[PDB]
Amino acid sequence: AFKPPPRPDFGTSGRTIKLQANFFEMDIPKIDIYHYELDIKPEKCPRRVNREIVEHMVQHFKTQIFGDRKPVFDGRKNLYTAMPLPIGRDKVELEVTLPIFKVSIKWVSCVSLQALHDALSGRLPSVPFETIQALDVVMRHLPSMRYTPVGRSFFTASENPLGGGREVWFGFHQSVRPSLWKMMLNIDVSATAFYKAQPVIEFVCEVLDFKSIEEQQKPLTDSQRVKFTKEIKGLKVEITHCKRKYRVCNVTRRPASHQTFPLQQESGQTVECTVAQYFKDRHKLVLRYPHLPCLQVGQEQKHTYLPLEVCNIVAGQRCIKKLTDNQTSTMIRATARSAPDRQEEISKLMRSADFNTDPYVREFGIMVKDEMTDVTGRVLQPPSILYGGRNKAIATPVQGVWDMRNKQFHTGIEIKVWAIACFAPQRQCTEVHLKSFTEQLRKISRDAGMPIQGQPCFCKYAQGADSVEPMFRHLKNTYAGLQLVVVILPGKTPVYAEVKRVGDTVLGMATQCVQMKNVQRTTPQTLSNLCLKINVKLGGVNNILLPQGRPPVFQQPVIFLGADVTHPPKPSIAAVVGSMDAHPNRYCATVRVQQHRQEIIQDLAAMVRELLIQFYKSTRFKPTRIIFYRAGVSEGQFQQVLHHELLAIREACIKLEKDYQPGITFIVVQKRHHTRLFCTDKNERVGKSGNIPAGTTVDTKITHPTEFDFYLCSHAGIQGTSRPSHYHVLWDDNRFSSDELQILTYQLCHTYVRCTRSVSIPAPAYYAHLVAFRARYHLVDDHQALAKAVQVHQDTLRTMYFA
RNA sequence: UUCACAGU
RNA sequence: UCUGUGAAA
Repeated sequence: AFKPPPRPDFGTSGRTIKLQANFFEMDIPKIDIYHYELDIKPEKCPRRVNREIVEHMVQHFKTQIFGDRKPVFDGRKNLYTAMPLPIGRDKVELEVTLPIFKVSIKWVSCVSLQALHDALSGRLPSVPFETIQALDVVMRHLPSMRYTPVGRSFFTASENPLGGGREVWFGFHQSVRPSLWKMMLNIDVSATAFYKAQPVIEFVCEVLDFKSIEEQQKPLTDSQRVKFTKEIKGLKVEITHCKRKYRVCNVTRRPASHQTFPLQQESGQTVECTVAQYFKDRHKLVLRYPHLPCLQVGQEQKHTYLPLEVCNIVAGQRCIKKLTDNQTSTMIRATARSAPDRQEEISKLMRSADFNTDPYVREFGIMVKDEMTDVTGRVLQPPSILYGGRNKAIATPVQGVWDMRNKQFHTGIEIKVWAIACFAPQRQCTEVHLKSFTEQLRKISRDAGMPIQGQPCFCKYAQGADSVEPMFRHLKNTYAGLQLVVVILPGKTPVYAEVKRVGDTVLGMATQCVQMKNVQRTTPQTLSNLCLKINVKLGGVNNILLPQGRPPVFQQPVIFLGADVTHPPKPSIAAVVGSMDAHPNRYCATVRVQQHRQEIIQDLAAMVRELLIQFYKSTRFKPTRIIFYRAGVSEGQFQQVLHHELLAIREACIKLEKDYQPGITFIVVQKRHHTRLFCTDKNERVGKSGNIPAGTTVDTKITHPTEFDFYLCSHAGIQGTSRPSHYHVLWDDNRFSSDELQILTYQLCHTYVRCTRSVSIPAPAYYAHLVAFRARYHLVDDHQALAKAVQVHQDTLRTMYFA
């Protein structure tokens, strides 16, 4: 429970496919970096001014200390140098005057790049983290000051108007990653909304829709002024009549020709003076547009007013405000390019890159290749999908997609008793709408092998979440064992949360919500997917993996776990699900409420205990193996999460029986990264987005130099560029081969019951996500109060309500 | 709240 | 959480 296993071997399954990865080979020396800690006071100033302070500190004491060395800075306390500094362990104290700060700097440690080279080779088993971090600081130093940092991406002005004084800025993500033999620089592109570096007058011309400012010869109306105010308030501006930056707190009601302030004269006496007057006398600036209001800057009652024609919107402030759908449309154009388009963008960026010409990068003897890394991937064979009925039809996924035509559920549920609760206006969702929807739904359901062989025994209109529980209870007594309540919803509303709370937690009634728009106008696809959900919620089995096509791990009892934690931007929600049959199709769910933004699953031992117990209840077997798919953890959390959670799983096992120790395979699933894969050959591109084919597997060249990880793109890219899921094996008692684990994961991506498609992550993980989200919906109304708020009814525990 | 994918 | 695309020829 300490060190992740080494890669057992390399996969050879599937067919080869030529790929390009947005990893760029790095040339890294074997010298020793010197790591110093900086303690600068005052310590609460922003990062970029820290970088300015450090920079001036460096170029000031050149004769004395730093000399020819160009140190890099992470923006906080960490400094790195290629050559040693005239330093000891003792903190040396300096003072730097910025156009005054104390700067304490001491020697921390030597960072060996030789040991890193060893880690890339077969010399060392582990990759030293502070080497990677140091390298990252080296590569990020200059672009942190030259560009505008958003998150860990660097953004800049294009060469892209958005309207409303807003524009698209283009940026790139950059990160140093360890790979086999060589270090890699992962680069991706992105775009976001910024405010233009234009004069405030141009800004009002764009916000108030003026071609020329001469359009408004008269003062602004209250409406105009209010819109402009709510658009510019909070934004920083800079003056052009001296320089100084100000933050706008309000816009004056009065125009500059009438807005007054208490002018403090040389005598010490105050006299009320208009802004226009002051700018005419003091700055000899006759305002060309005195009929416009002023920007109130500074704070509160300091009466600092700036006329519009002397202010510019400062560059580098991203627009977080929601945008117009036109602006959002062009935004979509920019941010979600097709795979070849993104490929070409990255390629262009790196063919015109600044890394090799960066003085700080060259100081540490680093070089970066211009071309993407050529990688050979493997497209895995998709599993066949077995259905039921008399035909027992078998579907073959083509490009990660199949359908239900001429196919019936492996185990369809006969729906005898069901009701309809319409929370939409009757005059808007009429009776004939409900009737037509009903007969069409019955047609589709009968075709799918889930026969709704009768009209609803109940069908009423309603309004108010407060009406949900009294009705549902009424439905629970009036009608002997209904199976389903279909609830029609008029868009986003609290009654959905209430319906799920009442149905799942307090009564144990299966409920299926349908939005109003999908009742008025229905499509066979929508009805079919709806039937997938309904059949699953009633205990049915939509389909199974072809038994003979399963990997040999299924020759012995095995449980598949999925785990996820969702956090508030207010407790965190942990969810763990587990397989309950050998197909594997049906899953049981457990969920806990826990500490605010705690990523470690606190009550994992108990949850796993419950799941194992339920597994034995369902299969009459104890699992010989436990496959644990953990979602949403970063590498920085790997050791902690692995430690506590693997100990928790083993704890559950040993607290169930004395000598019961099944093999545990701990696998982290991550969809949030910047790895992009492209088809080298144009004829391998799939669809209009031109993405790699579903089942594309990569476990070479860009993966970890020693540990057991791989990329799997199991889904078909519909729009933009696909995001291949990454899998990192933190533990493996079962000694999986790469092929078997990759194939297993891929097949598990075909067991997701809400669609006849291969999804991006294995069904366990996805289900865990769904469970956590549902729990979030259960908490809409004390720690243990919240705990029993997410605890489902007894008649729900053995169900797949989260579907 | 038919669903998946993709952006933030 | 929102936003977008997709389930013509």
